[PDB]
Amino acid sequence: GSELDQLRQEAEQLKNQIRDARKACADATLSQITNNIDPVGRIQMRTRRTLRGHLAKIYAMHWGTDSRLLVSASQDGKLIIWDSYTTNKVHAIPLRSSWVMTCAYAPSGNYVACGGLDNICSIYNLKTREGNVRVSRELAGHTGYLSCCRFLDDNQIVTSSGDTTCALWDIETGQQTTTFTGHTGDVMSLSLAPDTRLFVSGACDASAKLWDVREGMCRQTFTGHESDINAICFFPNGNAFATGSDDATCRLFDLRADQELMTYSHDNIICGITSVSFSKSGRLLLAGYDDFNCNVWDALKADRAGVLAGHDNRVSCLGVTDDGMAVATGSWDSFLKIWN
Amino acid sequence: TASIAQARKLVEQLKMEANIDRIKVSKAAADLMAYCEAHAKEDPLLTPVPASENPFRE
Amino acid sequence: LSAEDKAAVERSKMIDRNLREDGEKAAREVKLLLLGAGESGKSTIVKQMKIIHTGIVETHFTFKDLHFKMFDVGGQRSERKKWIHCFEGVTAIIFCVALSDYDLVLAEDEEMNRMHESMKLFDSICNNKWFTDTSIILFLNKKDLFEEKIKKSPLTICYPEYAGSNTYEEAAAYIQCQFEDLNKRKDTKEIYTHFTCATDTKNVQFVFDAVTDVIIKNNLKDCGLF
Amino acid sequence: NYDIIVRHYNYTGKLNISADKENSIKLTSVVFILICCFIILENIFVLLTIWKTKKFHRPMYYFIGNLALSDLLAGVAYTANLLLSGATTYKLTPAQWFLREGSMFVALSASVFSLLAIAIERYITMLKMKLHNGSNNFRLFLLISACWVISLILGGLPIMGWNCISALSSCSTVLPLYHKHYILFCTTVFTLLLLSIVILYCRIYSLVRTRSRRLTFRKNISEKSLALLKTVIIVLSVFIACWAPLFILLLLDVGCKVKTCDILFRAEYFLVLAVLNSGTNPIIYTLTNKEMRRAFIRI
Ligand SMILES: Cc1cc(-c2nc3cnc(Oc4cccc(Cl)c4)nc3o2)cc(C)c1OCC(=O)O
Repeated sequence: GSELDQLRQEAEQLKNQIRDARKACADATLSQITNNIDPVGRIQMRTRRTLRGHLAKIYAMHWGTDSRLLVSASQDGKLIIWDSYTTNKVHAIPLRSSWVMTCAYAPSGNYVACGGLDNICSIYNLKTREGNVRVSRELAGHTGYLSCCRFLDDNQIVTSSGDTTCALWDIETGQQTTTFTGHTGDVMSLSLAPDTRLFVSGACDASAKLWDVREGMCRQTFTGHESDINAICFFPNGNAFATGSDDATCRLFDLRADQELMTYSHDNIICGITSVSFSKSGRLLLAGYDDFNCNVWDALKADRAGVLAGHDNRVSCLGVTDDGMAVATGSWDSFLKIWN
Repeated sequence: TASIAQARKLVEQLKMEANIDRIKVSKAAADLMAYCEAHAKEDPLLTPVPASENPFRE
Repeated sequence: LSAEDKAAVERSKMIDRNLREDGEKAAREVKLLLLGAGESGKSTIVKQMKIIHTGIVETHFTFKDLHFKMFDVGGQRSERKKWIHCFEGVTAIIFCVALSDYDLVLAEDEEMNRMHESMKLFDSICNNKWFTDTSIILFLNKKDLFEEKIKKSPLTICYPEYAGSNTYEEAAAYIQCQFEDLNKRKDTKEIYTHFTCATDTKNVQFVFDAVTDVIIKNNLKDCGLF
Repeated sequence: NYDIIVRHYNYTGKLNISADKENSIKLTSVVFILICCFIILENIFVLLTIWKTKKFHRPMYYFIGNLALSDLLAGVAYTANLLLSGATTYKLTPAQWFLREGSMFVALSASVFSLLAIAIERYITMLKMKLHNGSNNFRLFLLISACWVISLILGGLPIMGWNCISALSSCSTVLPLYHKHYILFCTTVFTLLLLSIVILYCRIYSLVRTRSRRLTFRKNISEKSLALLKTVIIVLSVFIACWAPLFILLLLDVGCKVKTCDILFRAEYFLVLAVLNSGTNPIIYTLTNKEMRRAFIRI
């Protein structure tokens, strides 16, 4: 009655004034500000390593904090930990349930985090006296399938599940320390910050929201998309972030002001983004696609500057190493490739 | 009634978010491109790397 | 070739050997997905004296020489579109439909007579882009209740176009042809039909026959002799 | 040298004292070179079609490519032999005369061995059922090498032994300077290969029928067996019905004596019929399969 109609009319005026404030502060575009700078030349990249040994599709990959070791996760039920510079393997951890979609490497190189469609999470330990791998925790309590999970510290982890929620957990306690809710679809990916302390996430309700890690409530919301958000990445500076989608329109947003800056798109692409990663300068914005190749795009000019077509099936995971000397791509054809 | 609580917490979120400050997109992009230009000297991805400094080389 | 490099190569060789050894035993197990509505009797089939071993609840059983593996994906309330591409190499998709629910109103939503939304679900799962060469083996649920109810209840409420008699045979055949007429891919995939029987041996033998027919067809297509 | 060749041809009677001008003026030659050019065309389109698609990489496709390459070599061998047939009773050394026939025999044996290898591989794959179908490269390499080596050895054997250059009584009439024992060995090999192929295909069909009909007794509302039978009868009918004439001609040659049978001077038609059969393999081996014709329609 009066309560409900007053409440949503007040929400209407609040939304209108928020949109007015968003429009007022926008005076130009990144293209206008950077209309005088040399375009990046044609980028040539060649495969240097052809890591093989998986017998199913590849769904995730995460670089270590040393640029020496990788992690994969196939549907065969394996969590091979590769070792670059040699192509040899160092671990062949077998999973319990062969339904995995996430990976995580600890920043100190001690533990590995895994989790898929079985509604639980696992933390395997590497540095042990036995010289093997043993499950130390089996964090459970979610309702939907886990979409992503990235380490926050050596004793703190954060996860996002398909029941419109995220959870900041606590290892060695097995308790959901913090809960984040508000989404209406399902959180498909999230990214951390260079200094942590904040994290952004995206769902299938055509939205992208930022969350603090202490008080536990959404700060702002960034709409604009017309499709699902199944990929996200954070700028190294910490004041902007990219966003993929299933309709091949990469977006670049701003934390300081909720604005639309870039609209990365073309006319010969009708597929969907799968992964997005930045570089130290934040100039070469890599991206994945369903049309069997990865197209690296310049961020400032918002135009194509190279194609990494070397795969057979859809690319599913993509990653830039920490210091930066190569990138890793993994598709459904059971092949990991190292471009440089 | 769950709907009234949903609406009231939604409007509380909206009004508490409305108090955030806003910045000029032009100067934000200026700092963005300044950082991009500054932290690009080595950048072994876009800058060509010598063969002797290429670990991923046989 | 130093000592540590040789040790690393030996470790990699052992890891690869073990992985290849373990990857062959998993290539001889037939995977069968299971689907069905809420009150579609998915609990009784997995309890029907055959299964030995939230989210996925994988079940293992063995018949003759084949080692089957059944995934009961029923605990998920999220969108089926974002995780259905994982099940792409499945050999078959068992489907259960409740025959004794042609008149009861669907829960929490009026109408659809507990069968119309079942036909929409079957249409959505059959005419998919990932399932183009997978059988749609279909089990028809409780029939004793169906035959005792149809003897004294009207059928035209769910299908107001049927002028036939109220006998068991004609009604069952009409339901079978209605469910079998939604297969748009008439040349690639085939749908089998079976009325649920109390005996476990009948159902298990039907599943075995269907999967061995699928294996024969797959081998014929692989050899190029099809 | 030249005297031996002319003496052998005079003894056989094929010299005919050829006094025709250098011009070919033969309609048979032109129609046959157009036919073999068509064969080469079909083979080269098959080779490009199988090469372009990345999906076509299974060992079945490798055997098909082997057969296509063998047919391509056979067509070139036939056209080379035909273009040089005019100056056969003069202007030729025994070495080149033997080389022509050796190349011809290698080209006409490689295709038969490729068909045998394809049948063996199909029987092996169909004998045991697997959920995921694959093959070890060892067996593929072994077969694809052994067929070529045995064909080359069979072709190159006459160049040194069984050359009939000394004996004037054991030389055949269709092909002078050839001992009949080599012809008998070749025809025994051919009939053994035919028997093996027929037995293998019959066993495949019988296994499929027995496994399908008896084991499965589901409800009712067998096309696989009918399609398999149709394919088997088509391939066997083509193969025997268009390799029989050369078999019969070789048997008639080894049976008749010199200056006894006045029919053998017609081998060109039987040879071109055999080459036509070898050429029309891709039609059968791509028309039956749905996917190959779909890809061809796409291309
Ligand atoms: C030039 C020429 C060649 C041939 C000829 N080429 C053959 C190749 N193979 C076989 O037997 C096979 C064939 C295939 C597989 C096996 Cl296992 C044995 N018979 C052949 O006959 C015949 C005549 C009349 C010729 O013309 C006479 C001239 O030179 O003037």
